[PDB]
Amino acid sequence: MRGQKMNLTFGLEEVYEDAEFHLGDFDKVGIVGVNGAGKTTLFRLLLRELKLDKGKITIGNSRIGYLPQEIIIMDEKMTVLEFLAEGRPIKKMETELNYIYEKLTVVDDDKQDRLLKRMGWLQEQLEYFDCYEAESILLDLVDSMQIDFDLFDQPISELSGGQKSKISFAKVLYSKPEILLLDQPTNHLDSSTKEFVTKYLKSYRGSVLIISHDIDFLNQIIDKIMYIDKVTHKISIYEGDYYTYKKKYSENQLLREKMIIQQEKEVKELATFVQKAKQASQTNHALKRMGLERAIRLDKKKKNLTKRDKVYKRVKMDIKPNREVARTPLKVENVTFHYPGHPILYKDLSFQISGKERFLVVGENGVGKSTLLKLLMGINIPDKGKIIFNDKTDVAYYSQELEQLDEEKTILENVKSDEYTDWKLRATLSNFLFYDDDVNKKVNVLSPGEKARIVLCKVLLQKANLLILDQPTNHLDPETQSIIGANFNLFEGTIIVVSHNPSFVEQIGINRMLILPSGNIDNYSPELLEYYSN
Amino acid sequence: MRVNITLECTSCKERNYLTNKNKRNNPDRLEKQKYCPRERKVTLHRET
RNA sequence: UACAUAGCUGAUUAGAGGUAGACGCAGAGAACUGAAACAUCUUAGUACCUGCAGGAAGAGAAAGAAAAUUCGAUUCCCUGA
RNA sequence: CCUGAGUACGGCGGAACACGAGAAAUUCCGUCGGAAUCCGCGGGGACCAUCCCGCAAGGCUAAAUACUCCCUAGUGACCGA
RNA sequence: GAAGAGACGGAGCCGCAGCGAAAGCGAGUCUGAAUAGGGCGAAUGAGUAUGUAGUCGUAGACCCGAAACCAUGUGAUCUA
RNA sequence: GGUAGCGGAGAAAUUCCAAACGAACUUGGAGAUAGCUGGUUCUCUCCGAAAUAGCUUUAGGGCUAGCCUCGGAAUUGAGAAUGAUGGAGGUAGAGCACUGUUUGGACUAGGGGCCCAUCUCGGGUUACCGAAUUCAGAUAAACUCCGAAUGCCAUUCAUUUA
RNA sequence: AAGCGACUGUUUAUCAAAAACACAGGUCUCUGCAAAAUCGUAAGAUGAAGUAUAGGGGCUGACGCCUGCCCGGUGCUGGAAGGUUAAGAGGAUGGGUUAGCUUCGGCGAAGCUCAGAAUUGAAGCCCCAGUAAACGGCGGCCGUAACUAUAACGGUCCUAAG
RNA sequence: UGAGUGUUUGUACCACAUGUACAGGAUAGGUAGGAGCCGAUGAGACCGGAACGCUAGUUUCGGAGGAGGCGCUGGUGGGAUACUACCCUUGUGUUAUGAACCCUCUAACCCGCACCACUAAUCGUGGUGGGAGACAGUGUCAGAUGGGCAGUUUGACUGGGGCGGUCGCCUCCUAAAAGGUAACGGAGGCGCCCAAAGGUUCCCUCAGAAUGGUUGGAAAUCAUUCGAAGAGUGUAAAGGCAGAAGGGAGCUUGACUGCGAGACCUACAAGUCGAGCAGGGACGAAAGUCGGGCUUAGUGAUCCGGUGGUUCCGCAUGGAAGG
RNA sequence: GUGGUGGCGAUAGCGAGAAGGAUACACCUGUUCCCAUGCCGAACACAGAAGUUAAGCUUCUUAGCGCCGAUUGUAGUGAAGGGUUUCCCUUUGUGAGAGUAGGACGUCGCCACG
RNA sequence: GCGGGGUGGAGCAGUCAGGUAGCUCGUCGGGCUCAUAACCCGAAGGUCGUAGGUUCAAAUCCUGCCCCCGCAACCA
RNA sequence: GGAGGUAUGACAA
Ligand SMILES: Nc1ncnc2c1ncn2[C@@H]1O[C@H](COP(=O)(O)OP(=O)(O)OP(=O)(O)O)[C@@H](O)[C@H]1O
Ligand SMILES: Nc1ncnc2c1ncn2[C@@H]1O[C@H](COP(=O)(O)OP(=O)(O)OP(=O)(O)O)[C@@H](O)[C@H]1O
Ligand SMILES: [K+]
Ligand SMILES: [K+]
Ligand SMILES: [K+]
Ligand SMILES: [K+]
Ligand SMILES: [K+]
Ligand SMILES: [K+]
Ligand SMILES: [K+]
Ligand SMILES: [K+]
Ligand SMILES: [K+]
Ligand SMILES: [K+]
Ligand SMILES: [K+]
Ligand SMILES: [K+]
Ligand SMILES: [K+]
Ligand SMILES: [K+]
Ligand SMILES: [K+]
Ligand SMILES: [K+]
Ligand SMILES: [K+]
Ligand SMILES: [K+]
Ligand SMILES: [K+]
Ligand SMILES: [K+]
Ligand SMILES: [K+]
Ligand SMILES: [K+]
Ligand SMILES: [K+]
Ligand SMILES: [K+]
Ligand SMILES: [K+]
Ligand SMILES: [K+]
Ligand SMILES: [K+]
Ligand SMILES: [K+]
Ligand SMILES: [K+]
Ligand SMILES: [K+]
Ligand SMILES: [K+]
Ligand SMILES: [K+]
Ligand SMILES: [K+]
Ligand SMILES: [K+]
Ligand SMILES: [K+]
Ligand SMILES: [Mg+2]
Ligand SMILES: [Mg+2]
Ligand SMILES: [Mg+2]
Ligand SMILES: [Mg+2]
Ligand SMILES: [Mg+2]
Ligand SMILES: [Mg+2]
Ligand SMILES: [Mg+2]
Ligand SMILES: [Mg+2]
Ligand SMILES: [Mg+2]
Ligand SMILES: [Mg+2]
Ligand SMILES: [Mg+2]
Ligand SMILES: [Mg+2]
Ligand SMILES: [Mg+2]
Ligand SMILES: [Mg+2]
Ligand SMILES: [Mg+2]
Ligand SMILES: [Mg+2]
Ligand SMILES: [Mg+2]
Ligand SMILES: [Mg+2]
Ligand SMILES: [Mg+2]
Ligand SMILES: [Mg+2]
Ligand SMILES: [Mg+2]
Ligand SMILES: [Mg+2]
Ligand SMILES: [Mg+2]
Ligand SMILES: [Mg+2]
Ligand SMILES: [Mg+2]
Ligand SMILES: [Mg+2]
Ligand SMILES: [Mg+2]
Ligand SMILES: [Mg+2]
Ligand SMILES: [Mg+2]
Ligand SMILES: [Mg+2]
Ligand SMILES: [Mg+2]
Ligand SMILES: [Mg+2]
Ligand SMILES: [Mg+2]
Ligand SMILES: [Zn+2]
Repeated sequence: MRGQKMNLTFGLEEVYEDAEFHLGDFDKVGIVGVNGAGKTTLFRLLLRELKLDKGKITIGNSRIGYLPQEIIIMDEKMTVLEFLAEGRPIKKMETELNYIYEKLTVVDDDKQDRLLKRMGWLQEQLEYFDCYEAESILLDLVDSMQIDFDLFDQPISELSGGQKSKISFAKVLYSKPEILLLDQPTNHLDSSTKEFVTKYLKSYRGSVLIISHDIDFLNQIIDKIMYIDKVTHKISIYEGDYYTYKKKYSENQLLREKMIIQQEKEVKELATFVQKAKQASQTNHALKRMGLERAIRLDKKKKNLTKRDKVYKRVKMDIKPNREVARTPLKVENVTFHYPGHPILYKDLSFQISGKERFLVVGENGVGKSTLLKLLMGINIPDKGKIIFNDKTDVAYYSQELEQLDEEKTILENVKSDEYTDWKLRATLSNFLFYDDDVNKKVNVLSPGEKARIVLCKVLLQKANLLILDQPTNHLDPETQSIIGANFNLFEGTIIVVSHNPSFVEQIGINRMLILPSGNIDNYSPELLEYYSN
Repeated sequence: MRVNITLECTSCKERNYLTNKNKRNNPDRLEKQKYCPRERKVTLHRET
């Protein structure tokens, strides 16, 4: 993998400017960058989905296993087995091969040469992708992540976010690839599932490029770290782990900063002398002469004076509730719910939040965490029981899968609210790093991370006193995650949160944790690990 | 930002026309129905 | 230092130096000047210096010129321009 | 069986070819690397194939050519203190 | 051949065809999709060898004049 | 006796190195170069400038054009002068129709302090200050409702001329 | 009686004899000997037939009392993890040619050939520390006491230090 | 410029070991052959050791003993059983090694060390020790540093020169009613902008003032009247435009291709305008308009280089390189 | 007489007043129709003929404004001269602007209905 | 003419690179103290010199204007 | 029991 003079500019906002990178074979490369840096775009170039405006991107002929950042569900009714089976080209070739046979009967002596060649390639290709895979896939689920077979016959769209990530990850492995392009492979996974992925990737003998915002996950796997710069629009490749990249990077910007300081001092020195000559008497010929001579040096300095790159601005969140919380924001009493045709998730579930409380809904993948939150909002109607919100409680919902955005509309159109004027919307969008005509961009072209900011901005603009957040730190770059956690910690309201990120929950400072599926309203503590272990 | 640009004929890949556009006002590649002298007929020309 | 060799002695041999302020070959090799400035370039491989010469020197008997199909060492003059 | 080896040639750095590295052959110098040998080798202006021409890395060779310090005999719309 | 004229020597040069960057075509040719227009040409012809004079180019180039630059040499009998 | 010029020597002054040293002297390149100064030699005849435009590391230089001279070709004679006729243009002058500058008068929105009334609400006042309007009066290179004399362009025109 | 220079000396032969140079003394720094330094392409010399109490270089200039603050910048000295970096080594890939295949198509082995990335690659530079008798540098604004002035004193900005 | 040691590494053979997913007799690497094969050259079964191990077992070593097993066959599975070959993963070693470093060696090279001879000799050349040593020195190439040294550059206008200002382009006044016309004369602008703020068809007419009118005020939006331009015309000024060039809507891309009689301007190079012809279009019923924008600034010669196209050339020829 | 449609510098206009609809033109009645209003059949579009000259429109009166504008004189000025020469004057030719006498409430055509 | 500055009472940030008016001292009120100082707790104090543009949005960008400071305003 | 060592506060009253 090699790229030379890479250039890419979508409209007015550019991604790569004379960027270059060389990746040696058998390198577990960790791709790192802020949201929007262009990490996903790099894979699209490797997959030939995109074409560089200028420059050459060179890829090896080996087969590539691509794990998209977003799950590709062509149809809602697709079953898990259908989704996985599509990983291999067995089905596609057979449909083509079956047609070839039909043509052979119809055509006698005209197209036989072309048909025979096509049939031969399909047979050779089919045997190359040995048709015994039908059995191998069935057991790949068992050995991979303990994926139950009941899911195997279920529509994929109905799976949980963590479950979908397992299926998508398994599909990549099912394809039997030669180069691994993993785009956030652990976005929704729980702690246990992440362990399997880490171990497999450590053992994987081939090249694997990983786009991840999990530093610890990368450190265990990565041997080479590729940093996509958002301000310089360039690529830099370091040897080592995430920390090594930060150490090397922080030093380079420090050494660059000191260079710019000294160049400014020399310019100021000349400038100061030029001014002294400029204001001297016209009768002081020698000083006037020297002033013009130094004016020439000053001009040449100012033309070779390196510009300091504008440090990328970090998100600023100020979430405040309009109204005040009550002692009983939310009442859940004897609530039972089951998805038609599936086991009851919880029976007679009853809890009561206190107000300005950090309430954590703990659990594992596919246990009902997101179902419970959907239950509170009203998306799901409880099979039994009642859910009562105090009249003082305003609720803001952050869905897990980013289902609250219109892909067709623009950023500004999405955030449009009856309670906010235009400039008010722009100011907040600037706090979320959407500057000027960046707000007229269609939501369909944004990255998952940039979309997550829009959803958060919608939550902020509500000014609700109860925050129902379902994995808020998902898709966010590590810097933005800490800002999110720190600001929520200071939030003066009740927070119902779900998060598989240990760091984020620590910053928020959880008070009570609700374990699933075994309903257990408990005081928050390092005993969370005990429930996870058990 | 206003920049000079070239309109290439889609049919023949011929860079027939030179023009200019404001990137901010027209982020997407400009497309016009212009006469292609090589093909001697109107064709779709897209910026490159 | 043993054989030797080196040194030393003798005999034998052929060089030294000068020109014709010319001509030839070679080593080394400027600057003013021109470019309307100036560094690449030009003056110029010139002036100067040094070596070797001969009456001439140098070159010369194709691992060539060509592609009319062919020519048949070298040198010099006309022409190509 | 013989037909010129640390050679031809190549990299690097210079130089000579009208040709200033240029697409640049051809020739030479220094340094390093470094062939084939008749089914072989070189050249025909990068390079390759075909075709044509030639046979390097050894030597010698008169004449046509350059010059006149001198000697002999003359010449001049050359000088005339 | 007298340091001559002259004789031989037709290799070569100029002119008799131009247009186009070039392939190329030719009283035309180039541009152009074009029998269009337009450009340059032909229609609408005089050249060439030599003498002479004017002017120009290369040469010191109408004559005299630097401060200087460069390359061999000669100078410490004054003076340090 | 030694140190020699791309140098020497210097208790240091650019000081000395054969009577002038910010780089000795002599010969050669060499007739260096000099957009600079000086000089450039007989006669008569015909005609006779320019000191301007443009560009220029250009400004006391140069190039093209303009102006002079010599020869030639050709024309529906195209030049000059004057007249007749027709036109383009905004100057002198003048004017205020616009735009600026501006004087006095009338009226006045409005603004100023005085008191009553103050919830500062309404007066009544300075021949208080006063926009706009209006009357009268000026003013203009970068004002014009107007507008010459002249000059200019042109005419198959006329007369004279070349 | 004052300035300058401690002093005797030296200097612009030929407009300057001096406060200029030298000087003894001070200090810094280089130099372990085929020393450093210098002349020279080299050989060979001086240094020195000397050896750190010696030799070279910079500054200051008897003697007496003293010689404050700043190592941020520039030099020098030391450091060696990291970044950057030449030739050379290396040779993944991509062109040119064509034996051969080929569905006008087009593909294409070997050889030769034109380019060539990864990787490797010293010093230096960046970086860290020290060094001022190394090159150098050595601040502002506002307010305060019993008349008034002034400010011992108080704020605050800047700097490597004021 | 040559020997070794060791270390860390890259390569290549050669030995070794390893292959357990579901089913499957069970630890099934792939392919090919395979009915037959192996064992008194010590088989089966048994026992101990060791290894691997997915914990199920597999491999190997040995004690005794002595003759046997395995395969085919059979069912499983996608794949079948022995054994052979070709190999393929994984991790052990041997060898060949190639590098990087490590020191050690000695014979090259070096000695302004000692002694010996040439020999009168502080030169030199040899000889013997000693020291050092593949370093150093030297050659070629490369980076760094390098006023120590060298060749040069370091504007012009200008009420002298300096300082300040200016240098190209557009508009006005100066400018003397054609055009042109200077000053370091008086004023300003430009180095763009517009995907409509372009084209076309259709449609519309402004600024202000008075009166009335919730929030609402001098002044937001609304209505009548008065209103010839006192508005607007992207952007300076002048000229022009209300038969619009100002404003709105629909459709569009003529902000076209090849040109171009003839004009203006002009030292040249350039600059400006252009009916009209053809090709193929936009709008409109048609007429007809359209080769950008109300007009006049919004720009830069050549050389050199980049990208794209091309029936052009291609140094014997075909290509190519390069034009 | 009216309605279309043009030429000519508004001497054609504007303001004010008066008269007329027989036809014609208009207002005028409606929105089902093609068609339409960034809302509105107001407008545009279409259908239609109950009423009215009220307005527009036509004709007529008026010089209030606007417009046109002779002559005389003057400013300037070409040419030729002068002076006491930043200016001024004379001869000759030309001659405004302003201010006025006055002009003028249009004229010249074609069509269709009368 | 050349520069530097106008942000709460004072000294300063912010400004380059448009989104949110801060830091130090001070003032006011209340605490602590026998009282004062220090200290502790609350509060006030600017729409960024001013007027216009640019922008969805200006302390920030553009133009002008007014103030304050240093310098210059002439050389043989 | 003894001995040598290890922040501010006029003045008078
Ligand atoms: N078709 C597009 N049009 C306009 N902008 C685009 C388009 N595609 C991508 N961009 C921009 O490219 C930028 C970077 O691309 P990319 O989506 O790969 O970022 P990312 O690092 O992968 O995001 P994240 O890490 O949060 O998943 C995005 O901010 C996105 O706004
Ligand atoms: N619309 C649905 N239809 C049918 N079954 C569903 C549906 N949604 C969820 N399920 C099932 O509910 C179970 C849990 O629901 P839920 O989406 O809340 O999982 P979760 O707690 O969010 O897990 P995680 O977020 O970690 O992936 C899943 O197994 C999932 O298969
Ligand atoms: K001679
Ligand atoms: K020269
Ligand atoms: K010159
Ligand atoms: K010879
Ligand atoms: K060459
Ligand atoms: K040849
Ligand atoms: K040959
Ligand atoms: K033609
Ligand atoms: K023609
Ligand atoms: K003749
Ligand atoms: K002649
Ligand atoms: K001469
Ligand atoms: K001459
Ligand atoms: K002497
Ligand atoms: K002296
Ligand atoms: K006026
Ligand atoms: K005027
Ligand atoms: K002295
Ligand atoms: K002294
Ligand atoms: K003293
Ligand atoms: K004296
Ligand atoms: K002296
Ligand atoms: K002292
Ligand atoms: K000293
Ligand atoms: K010093
Ligand atoms: K001393
Ligand atoms: K310092
Ligand atoms: K320092
Ligand atoms: K090949
Ligand atoms: K060596
Ligand atoms: K003067
Ligand atoms: K339009
Ligand atoms: K109606
Ligand atoms: K009426
Ligand atoms: K009238
Ligand atoms: Mg992404
Ligand atoms: Mg969930
Ligand atoms: Mg020159
Ligand atoms: Mg002889
Ligand atoms: Mg040459
Ligand atoms: Mg060589
Ligand atoms: Mg060759
Ligand atoms: Mg032959
Ligand atoms: Mg001869
Ligand atoms: Mg004589
Ligand atoms: Mg005589
Ligand atoms: Mg001598
Ligand atoms: Mg002597
Ligand atoms: Mg001096
Ligand atoms: Mg002398
Ligand atoms: Mg010469
Ligand atoms: Mg005469
Ligand atoms: Mg006047
Ligand atoms: Mg003295
Ligand atoms: Mg004395
Ligand atoms: Mg003297
Ligand atoms: Mg004297
Ligand atoms: Mg001194
Ligand atoms: Mg110099
Ligand atoms: Mg020179
Ligand atoms: Mg000058
Ligand atoms: Mg002056
Ligand atoms: Mg004029
Ligand atoms: Mg005139
Ligand atoms: Mg317009
Ligand atoms: Mg060829
Ligand atoms: Mg050839
Ligand atoms: Mg009149
Ligand atoms: Zn085309």
